[PDB]
Amino acid sequence: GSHMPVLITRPLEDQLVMVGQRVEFECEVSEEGAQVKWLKDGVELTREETFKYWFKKDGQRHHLIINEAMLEDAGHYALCTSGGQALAELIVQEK
Repeated sequence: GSHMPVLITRPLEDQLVMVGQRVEFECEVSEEGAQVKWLKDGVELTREETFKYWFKKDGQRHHLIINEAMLEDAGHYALCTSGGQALAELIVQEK
């Protein structure tokens, strides 16, 4: 069909954060109904949230909220879509 790639409206947070603070990450697609895969530090995450970090869906928008930035979370974050792919590297420095 038409070679129109699904655009990523929100890139992943490029700024450096510190351990202990609550960081909200926003990455959504330009078209609603589309789902994505979360890739963290080379590890493919499982399809489920927890009290450490959770993601919400709303049509097109997807929000990943981490309650406390930790060394665990200091890994790279990539959002895999069939169209485009948003890749960003987060650095969580210690306190």
